[PDB]
Amino acid sequence: XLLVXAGLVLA
Amino acid sequence: MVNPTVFFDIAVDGEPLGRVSFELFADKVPKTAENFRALSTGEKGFGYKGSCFHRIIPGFMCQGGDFTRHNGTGGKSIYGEKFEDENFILKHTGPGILSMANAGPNTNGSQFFICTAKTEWLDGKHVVFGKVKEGMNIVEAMERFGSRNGKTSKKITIADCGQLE
Repeated sequence: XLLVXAGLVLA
Repeated sequence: MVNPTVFFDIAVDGEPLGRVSFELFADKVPKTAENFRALSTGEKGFGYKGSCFHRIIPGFMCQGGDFTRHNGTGGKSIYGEKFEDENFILKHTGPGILSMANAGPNTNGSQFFICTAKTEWLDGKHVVFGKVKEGMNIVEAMERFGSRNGKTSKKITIADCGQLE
């Protein structure tokens, strides 16, 4: 989807 | 009593694209702004120069700041590996917002993103601390090498950076 993480990126 | 202006010179496979200038809201988020400012001058012995934009999604954002592992898993602050979410006073109101990437509550290091659209679903979760002041056209040119899944077709690099004011 549209998220902004560092390490486990989500859909 | 003036907000710092920092710059990144962007290159695409070693070819210089142009300069993006940023205004950092040190008057609203002093400690997040200071982290970004000091990583842009490289004055602690480490920083953004030579690092890349590892994840770009057209219409959404351009993500960078991983100067240790260059892939989304590294980077650190000037304060230690991570620091707190300072506050969420500012929101992701449109194109040009500069905000911190993280791995959940109170996990800020050095990774950031530049918004290309209003991304109101990130409010309260990611600390907004600056905005593009000049060169939004260079960010628009950067998006063209991104994809729906984040992979870039060209190496987008911060060839130099520093503080203008």
